[PDB]
Amino acid sequence: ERPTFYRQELNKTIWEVPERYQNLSPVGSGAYGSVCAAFDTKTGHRVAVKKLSRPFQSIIHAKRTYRELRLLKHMKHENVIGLLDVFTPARSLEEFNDVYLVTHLMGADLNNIVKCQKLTDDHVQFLIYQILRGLKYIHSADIIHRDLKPSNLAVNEDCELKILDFGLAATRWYRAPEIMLNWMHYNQTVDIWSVGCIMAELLTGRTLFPGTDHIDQLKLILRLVGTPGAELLKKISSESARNYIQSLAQMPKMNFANVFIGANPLAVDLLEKMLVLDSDKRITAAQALAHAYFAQYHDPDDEPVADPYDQSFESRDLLIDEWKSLTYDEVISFVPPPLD
Amino acid sequence: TLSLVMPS
Repeated sequence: ERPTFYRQELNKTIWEVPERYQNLSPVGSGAYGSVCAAFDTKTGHRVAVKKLSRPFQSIIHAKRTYRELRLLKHMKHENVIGLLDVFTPARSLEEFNDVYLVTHLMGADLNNIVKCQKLTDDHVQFLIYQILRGLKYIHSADIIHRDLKPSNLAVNEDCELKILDFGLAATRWYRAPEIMLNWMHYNQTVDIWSVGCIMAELLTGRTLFPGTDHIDQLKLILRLVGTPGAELLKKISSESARNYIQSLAQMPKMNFANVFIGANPLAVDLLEKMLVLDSDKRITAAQALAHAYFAQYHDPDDEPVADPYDQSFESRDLLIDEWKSLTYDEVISFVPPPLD
Repeated sequence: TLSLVMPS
């Protein structure tokens, strides 16, 4: 079942891949891995191939590596990145040292899309819907993305979208406030906060909270949604943060409609519901999907949830070689998704 | 059938 491999050197790093991947082209250099674009002869599609960098260098890396392979292996949704293939040149566990991931290439990310055209309200609806449709799935599996922003959104010719690059346990502009200063532990509703920041930017054409530092940005967010009320304060477990918050000039939530005059009132209505300060009162992906704003795309019977995701591994305490063997096990056990 | 232009 094992294919023929071939090696080459690009960007001073050796890649050993099955022959099915051709015309490899260095897309970028990253600290965690380096990614080549290639042509997958099997699927007839351009794909992305990630060679993970020093994946078993420390306990931390091994566990990081394991976590990503598990998470990627679990994702099976049209609006989320799928694992096309994962492989190692290694023929046994002892010689196992390198890991490559293959994922689909949609050619463009949301930043680049906005860069060369203006989006109709129709485009925005469809994009957000799909973000929300994927988040429903992700969240039902008890996963948090942890990083949503335009550059982790991949879009094609037909305006189809996939979510990519999950935070593995610029960016600040789309972060929820409760996690920007790490006020409390992360709810999956920080992702909803991100969607709100994205939607606004698509709608108006500008970054909503383009802060320069955490303090600058927090102040920017609080001018819109007001300062945290007494009920919210209690949830913050750090007294330092609390004392800090109480030092702030008290502020009322502003009226969104005045801030987004000329946008679809429904869109504004939905933004209102996503950009709620208290995370416990933010609309959910499931809830948001049913909003009138998406009347023309919403189908309850076609917005599926995920299987349960076992994350108990996270509280395991293993040797480097044990995380490594777990990972080899996942590489070995992968089942390629059915051909289209 | 809404569509987008890809960046070149």
